[PDB]
Amino acid sequence: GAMNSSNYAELFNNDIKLFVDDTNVYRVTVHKTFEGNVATKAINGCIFTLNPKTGHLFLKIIHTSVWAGQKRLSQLAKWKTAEEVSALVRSLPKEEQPKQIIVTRKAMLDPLEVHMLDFPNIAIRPTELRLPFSAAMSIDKLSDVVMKATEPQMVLFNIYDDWLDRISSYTAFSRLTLLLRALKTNEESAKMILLSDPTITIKSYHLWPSFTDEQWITIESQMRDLILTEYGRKYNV
Amino acid sequence: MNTVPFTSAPIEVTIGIDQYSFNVKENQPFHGIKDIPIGHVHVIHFQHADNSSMRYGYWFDCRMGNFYIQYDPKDGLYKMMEERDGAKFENIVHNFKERQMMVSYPKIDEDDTWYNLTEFVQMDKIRKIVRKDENQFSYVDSSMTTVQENELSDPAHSLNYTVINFKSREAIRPGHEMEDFLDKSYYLNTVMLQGIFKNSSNYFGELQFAFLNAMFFGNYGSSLQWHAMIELICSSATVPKHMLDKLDEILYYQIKTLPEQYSDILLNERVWNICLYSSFQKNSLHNTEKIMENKYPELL
Ligand SMILES: CCOC(=O)CCNCc1ccccc1
Ligand SMILES: CCOC(=O)CCNCc1ccccc1
Repeated sequence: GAMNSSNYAELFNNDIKLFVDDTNVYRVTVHKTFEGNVATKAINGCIFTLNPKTGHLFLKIIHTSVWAGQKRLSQLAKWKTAEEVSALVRSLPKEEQPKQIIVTRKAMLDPLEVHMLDFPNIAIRPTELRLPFSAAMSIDKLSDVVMKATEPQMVLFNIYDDWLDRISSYTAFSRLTLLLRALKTNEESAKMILLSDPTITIKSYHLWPSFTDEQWITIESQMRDLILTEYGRKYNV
Repeated sequence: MNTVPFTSAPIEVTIGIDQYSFNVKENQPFHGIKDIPIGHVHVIHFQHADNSSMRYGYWFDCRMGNFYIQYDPKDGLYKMMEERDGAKFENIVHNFKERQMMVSYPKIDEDDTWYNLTEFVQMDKIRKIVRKDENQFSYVDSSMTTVQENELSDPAHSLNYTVINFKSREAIRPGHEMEDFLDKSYYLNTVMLQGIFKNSSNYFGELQFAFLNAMFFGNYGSSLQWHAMIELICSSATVPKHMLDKLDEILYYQIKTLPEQYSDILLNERVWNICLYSSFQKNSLHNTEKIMENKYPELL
């Protein structure tokens, strides 16, 4: 059924699985019109489809042209997400296809379940975890490829860089979710933490800086402090 | 006007005939039901006094044969049988009528309730839902499961209603996933009406039969089928106008006849609130919406 804290190690077993987050598929800026009404302008979005064991991220860029002349865009975006995840599964060799797809928002269940009616052995599951994948667009290289796209495009990344050479998937996912939670709670301060020291750089082929094991411990502590700091600023604690 | 005689009544039982119910005491001199209107299917049903477990009964049409009831002390129930000897049958009925041992189908002349509940129900279609080809009448009980219930366990004792499943390959056309799920018109009009049922009369007949089995036997799978067949129409943006108007009449009489005290178990809140207030047909069921709001405002 649903994925929660009780069954958390299941994410790192040898059954292929993907998380799907649709929170950045349909993105808009709201503005006033000349007549003083309100209108939206869409900007490019993306589907965040992640294998939590390997770090492989299938970033499908959703170009604003897909919304042209369409109605009820927030509803359509869920079906377009399911359409594209469906298409991704069909493009993978059988031995690479997931056995489970976990959606981060329960509104994706029926659209995805409908799109995968002819794939009955792939479980479509919700989660009780509050995962910070919306903050993917705070990763500079991901935001850059989305905003520069002029047509639909799929871009492949490893969201863990080379971390799995030194740490387990469980620890890598924990680091990722901590980084993304910090970027979601206070993006300016998180980015300051990650780049404050000009001597630690981001390799051309990486998303995050090239921290040593000890530096990662310092960074992780600073991110926890940020999250707690913001939690106190928010609730006046 | 036709007659279903009873050999005897050896166990105390509540007997119902369509929407009417009466009690018979253990070994009471009771020999059946007369003045049954010709032209409709009927149902004769039973609930034993000492074990209300298992309501059961028989759908029949007196135009198809001479039928009677006899208690079987081995299987412990009142069974319907056919008498092939017409002169024996007529002589039995005449004797029981002369001795005034038969209750009379108490049909008020003004009252169209049974016609309105069975307008599209035909014995031939009942016999394909309930498969027992050697009899002209059909047995149903509280516990019988449907073909769909069994997919999710004796197949010979099953209710073969048409399977409706909104998240299936039958429901959804390749490349029309959003369209077909949010607007079920394809599934209603092409798959079900044109393809399976052939016409709306057969669809309404199965819907009406499902409701009556839900109401008279507490048959849960029949209640599921009735609501699924309602939801499939209400969730379609394109439905022939004559079908919507007829559905409103069908459901009005069903809601009118439903015992008020069974509403909690026989009516699905989600389906009814969706059908009346959110669906494409939310404004097409005026009579049904009015009776539902006046009779069952809590459910809504
Ligand atoms: C390459 C995509 O070709 C398809 O047909 C997509 C199938 N989508 C789920 C489905 C399959 C079959 C019926 C209904 C829904
Ligand atoms: C004053 C209360 O009256 C009742 O409860 C009526 C019960 N059924 C009437 C009936 C009798 C015989 C055959 C069919 C129906």
